[PDB]
Amino acid sequence: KIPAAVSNWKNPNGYTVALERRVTINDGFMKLSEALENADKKARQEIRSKME
Amino acid sequence: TSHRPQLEARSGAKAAAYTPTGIEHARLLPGHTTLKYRKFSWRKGTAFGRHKGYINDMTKSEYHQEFLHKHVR
Amino acid sequence: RGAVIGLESRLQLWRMCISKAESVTRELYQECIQILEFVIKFSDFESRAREILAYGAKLNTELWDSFEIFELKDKETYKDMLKMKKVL
Amino acid sequence: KRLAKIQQEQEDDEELENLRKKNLEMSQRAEMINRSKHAQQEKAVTTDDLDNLVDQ
Amino acid sequence: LIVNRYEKLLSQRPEWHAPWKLSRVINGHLGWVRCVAIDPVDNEWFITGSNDTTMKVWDLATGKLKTTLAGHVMTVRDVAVSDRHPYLFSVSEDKTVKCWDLEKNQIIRDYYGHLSGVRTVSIHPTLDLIATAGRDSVIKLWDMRTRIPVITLVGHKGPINQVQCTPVDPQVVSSSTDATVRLWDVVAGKTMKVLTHHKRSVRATALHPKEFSVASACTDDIRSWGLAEGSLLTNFESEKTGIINTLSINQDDVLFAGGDNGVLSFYDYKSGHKYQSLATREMVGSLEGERSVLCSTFDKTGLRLITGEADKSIKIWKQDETATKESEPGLAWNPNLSAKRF
Amino acid sequence: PVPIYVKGGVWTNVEDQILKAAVQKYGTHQWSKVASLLQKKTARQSELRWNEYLNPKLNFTEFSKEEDAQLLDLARELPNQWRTIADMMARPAQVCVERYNRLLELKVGDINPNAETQMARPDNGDLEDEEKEMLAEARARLLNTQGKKATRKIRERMLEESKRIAELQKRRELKQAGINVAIKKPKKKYGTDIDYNEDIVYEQAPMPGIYDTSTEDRQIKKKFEQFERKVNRKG
Amino acid sequence: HVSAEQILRDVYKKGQDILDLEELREYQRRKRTEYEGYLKRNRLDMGQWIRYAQFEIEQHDMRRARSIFERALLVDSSFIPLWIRYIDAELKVKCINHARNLMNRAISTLPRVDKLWYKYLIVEESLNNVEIVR
Amino acid sequence: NEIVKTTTKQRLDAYYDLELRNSVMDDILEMMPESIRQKKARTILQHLSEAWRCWKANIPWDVPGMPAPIKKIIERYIKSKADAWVSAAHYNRERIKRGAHVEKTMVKKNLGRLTRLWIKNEQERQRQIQKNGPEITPEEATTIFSVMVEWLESRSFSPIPFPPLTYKNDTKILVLALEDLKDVYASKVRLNASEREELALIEEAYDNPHDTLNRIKKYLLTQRVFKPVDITMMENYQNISPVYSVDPLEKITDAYLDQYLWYEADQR
Amino acid sequence: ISYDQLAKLSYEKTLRNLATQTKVQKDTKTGKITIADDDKLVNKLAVSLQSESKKRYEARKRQMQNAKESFINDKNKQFNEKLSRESK
RNA sequence: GUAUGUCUAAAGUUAGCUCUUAUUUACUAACAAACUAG
RNA sequence: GAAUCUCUUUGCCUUUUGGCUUAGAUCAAGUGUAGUAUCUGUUCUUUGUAACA
Ligand SMILES: [Mg+2]
Repeated sequence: KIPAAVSNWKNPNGYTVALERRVTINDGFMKLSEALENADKKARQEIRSKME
Repeated sequence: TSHRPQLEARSGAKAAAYTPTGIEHARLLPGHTTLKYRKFSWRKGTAFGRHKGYINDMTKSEYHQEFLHKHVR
Repeated sequence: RGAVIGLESRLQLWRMCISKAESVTRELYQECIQILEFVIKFSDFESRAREILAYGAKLNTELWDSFEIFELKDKETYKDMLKMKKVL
Repeated sequence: KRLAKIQQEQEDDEELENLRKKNLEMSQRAEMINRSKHAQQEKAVTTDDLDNLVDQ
Repeated sequence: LIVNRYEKLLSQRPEWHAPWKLSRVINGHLGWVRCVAIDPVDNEWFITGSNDTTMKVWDLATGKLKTTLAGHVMTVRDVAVSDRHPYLFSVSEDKTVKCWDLEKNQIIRDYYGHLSGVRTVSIHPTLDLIATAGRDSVIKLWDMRTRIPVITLVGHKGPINQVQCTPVDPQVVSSSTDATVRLWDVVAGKTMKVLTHHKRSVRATALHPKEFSVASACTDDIRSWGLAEGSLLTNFESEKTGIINTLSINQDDVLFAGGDNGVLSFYDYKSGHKYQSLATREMVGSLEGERSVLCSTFDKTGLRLITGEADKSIKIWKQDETATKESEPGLAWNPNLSAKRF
Repeated sequence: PVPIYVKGGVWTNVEDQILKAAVQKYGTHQWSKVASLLQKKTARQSELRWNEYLNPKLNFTEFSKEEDAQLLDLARELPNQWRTIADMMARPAQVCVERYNRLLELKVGDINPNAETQMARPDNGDLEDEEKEMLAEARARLLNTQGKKATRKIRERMLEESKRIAELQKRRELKQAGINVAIKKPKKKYGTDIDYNEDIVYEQAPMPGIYDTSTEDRQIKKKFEQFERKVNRKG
Repeated sequence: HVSAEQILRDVYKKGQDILDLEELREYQRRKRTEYEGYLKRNRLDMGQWIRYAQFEIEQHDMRRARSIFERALLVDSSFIPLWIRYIDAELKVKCINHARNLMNRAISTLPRVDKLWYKYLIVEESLNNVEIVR
Repeated sequence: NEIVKTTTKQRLDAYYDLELRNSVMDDILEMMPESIRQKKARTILQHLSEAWRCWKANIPWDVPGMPAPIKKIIERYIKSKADAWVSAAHYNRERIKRGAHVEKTMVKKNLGRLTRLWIKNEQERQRQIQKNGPEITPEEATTIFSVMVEWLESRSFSPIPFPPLTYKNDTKILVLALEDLKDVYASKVRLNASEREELALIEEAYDNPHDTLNRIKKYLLTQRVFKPVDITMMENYQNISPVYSVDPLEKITDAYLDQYLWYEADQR
Repeated sequence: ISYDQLAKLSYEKTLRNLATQTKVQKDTKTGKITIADDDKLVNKLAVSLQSESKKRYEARKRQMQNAKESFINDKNKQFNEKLSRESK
């Protein structure tokens, strides 16, 4: 029971139609951003140790 | 709706029923008139260094990526 | 089987199944729920419990009661109440 | 006069109108009213949970 | 009387054939191979016309390229290498039938006159004419000297898929999408015998090389025809096989049948028995729809089998010379009564 | 005046509904003809109004505890990638920005950066004359189904029927008059033009069968001649 | 109250004799030029063959309508409603010998189609020719 | 009267369409059971063409209720059309770069084919590092950040501040960022909607500098979701080049931020 | 069901319609078969086929009459009815 | 402004509502302040 | 007990989307006169009886 061929780009006979007929992650980002936060903490621990 | 897809082809029965006109074409001039027959220390300051096939899809291929990195700069 | 493959009659079958479970039981209950209030009953029996309650809510007067019971058995309770309200 | 008509019919569109700012602030006020309702209901839920936990 | 026919089938037994397994994959083309042709004398090479317009001449013993024949501009649909001429007739859908002089590897003759795209060639093996037919539902015979459409063949309704020529009348055994395998009289220009036993488009007719018969293939029914009168010889088993693209007939009565579903089905041609059903593995990055076996041929000896599939590959299949009648007996011989195909 | 220079106006309800009645007819990619309806807006802003407010497939509803606790983890993970967080949530980007800003906790003449996401101003019966004109032109253009070649063919076939009934009107006057003049035949456009009254249009009488024929051809010819006399007297 | 159903409902709402024989001859000329024009460009719309042949049934000339159904069978003989309507066409004009030639053709063409057989069996049922049905 | 037209270079597209379309319709009519074609034979192929546009837009061709083998055969035939289309794009590209006779319309067609292929490779290249990866390991990222902290503290680099409400050189940075924008629009005549709209934004910024600076600093604070970027892919006959047509409201504050970041990087 | 079964059921329906209602010569040379067909049976079949055609005609007009989601002209509401029937 | 399309008796075929009236807006014009077409 | 008429549901689609490419491509910078179309403003209305042919 093939559907009745509604598409977005070409409406040939100018039909309007029901609107619905027209129209997760790897872990590695958690591996990056956490590590970057860790490095940022080390940076803030190092530089503030030198600002005393 | 003046432009349409093809339903069936123009059949050669309709071309076999027409009587021909003799229009000696530029390519049906006699040529190749013989049929051939067969027989029968300085790098330790940095942070990186040595001290420290085929797939069927054409768009996803290796050559196409080499192509697009060659021709979009 | 009866509960599954079988309105009054169906209800009776369900009841029988429940009884059997009470007397594997959990599995039976789950099956009953799938087949079909039933969800609420299952939740009550259980009383994971929270999850069951939530499920019951999704598939409401008795639901609220069930939620309350779950809460009893504070923040969580409040959240549940809020959810119920939203649903309503 | 031409530039004044331009600065009228342009800047009626690409400015937040006082009625448009009123409607947007009314929608934000209804959102804050629903948030205040949920916050007061959460406070009543916490007080009711404490009362019924010490009561039941 | 039907019970007598079924009992007389179950009385007889099929012939054993050696099981086919794959031996060589050729992955050269930038498009789908649409027909495969092999030289009927030398077996030094076979040419596979493909959708990237470039016919490629591959090598049987080594699997190498040797040349590429790229005179067309459209999809090369059929390739037919001559038996007694050093020619190579290449139907494409350029509306052009081009002759390739194999002593030169050049286009020499261009047969104009087709009304639409052409699908198949059929070199009449004991005369100097070729049989080209296609979408325009009419077979044009072509004298190879004068490039004239000599005899038009009127009577097919839809586009014509596969045309085969025999040295004795029916000299054109053609078949179209109107489910008719027409047997043609080349002299009279009339269909001597119209064979209407198929249901859908007969995409495949293959000549038996050692007996005067033609196998024709619709979806889930492949049927062998005796060309002496136009009689059905055997309705093959072919249950739930799929859309059959091409057939090919061994000298040793092994009938290939490539399906669009990726399945192969080698048939005992005498008995109609299905004995082996392969699953053509797709390439490592193909879609599942590209398992289809578009075209095939045998070796002149028949011990090889060449298939062009739609995954831009060419596969070679050979028999198991180490299997016996008791080792790999093939599928079972049991004719089905629910089908009337027996 | 028509200053149509800047177009970023605040989305009213009537433009919102005309875009909803436009994407149904035209579609998700044909936006110049959607912006032809809306006399105030662009095609980029219409496409943004679509993909951020008027597309029903992405969710505007309130988020669960799970979605808040994973959106905080995403905004730590993917820091300022709000279109990426929008793709992961399958949710509008500015809505997820507003939800993140609510989880952590613009004057009149200022040009609104982000008007095409928030809301739509309701029009409680106060349809402006600009709104009446633009809405009437929009419902004029949504009726434009046939092309102008089909429109001129309906026009030409109407002219054929009008000329034909005028010709029959003139002939009926001259026939009540008594002047016996027959109808024109249409001109042979091409030299082998077929006139479909003289002969059978293509004689394709059925192939002869085993039953005898003429006894009902006589009935056919008799009934046809009685119909000819009846058209001669009634029509 | 400017919702899209109102706009589309109102754009739906916005979108909406023979005296003498020679006049009927001009009517047939106009109408046959029309239908042969829309059958010359497309010879595969079988409903068009059906309704032009049914038009020429309404014009009561039967050799024309028989020629039109036979050319329609020449195009696609496998289309069963074409057969059934041409059979019922020659039966409405009370011509059963023509219809028996027709349905013998419809049987010898398509034997493995049930409805041609069953309709011929119906015609021989209500004609009460039992030995024929045998 | 039987003049039949051979397929020259005007009819590769149209006759290849008729070729592939007849092939696909014969495949469906072979596959489908007992259906006599009157109207449906015309319409299934629309799905085919829908799928081809779904292949050109790289949208997943998901149609609800389509059978499995019909979806399979439409996917493999649009992959065949894709293979011929991509190989024709390569053949046209190395036909232009050889310097031979290439049609103007074939150059514009080759622009369109190569930008569809470029955005398709771009979407796949975003989508892989969406699905797996990303390619940078955490240890690489920490060493990058560590050597940047080490450099920026070895140079005693004070960070660039946010531009204040009363920044000293502010209107000069603004008139530089707007002379950067009017340098495009001093000589040209043909102006579309977006160019005319942003030229009106520059003229309105000249009419009000202080409202413009407050608009820009408000957008630098609060706005984190931005209007999209059109690309247009202008042609250089060795290599196409991406041309990012950014939104008209965005380029004023981005040119301001470019001027401010370069001036505050060169001061520090 | 299918065209074979539907032809079978229409044959059974037409035999039910007859149930509610209820020689052969040849020449020598031509060989054409003259069958005696009674005029009451001939025009009874004719009136029956015209009554079936008019009954189907009026029932099809009854289906044409009904109009009750989003459409511009008549063909469009038919196509939207088709999409509503595809949605199951 | 082209393409292109269409019309053109000299010749005789035998018996709430209905309304007037003005402002505004939208699309069009080789109409105006020697030349421009697919 | 035999059957007709009217409804309800199901099944058949019944005026039921009939190609392609670079989404095929690009989008007012006036006025006056006129034409067409629409809104808004304005005024009016609610038979017996007798004789003769
Ligand atoms: Mg032109």
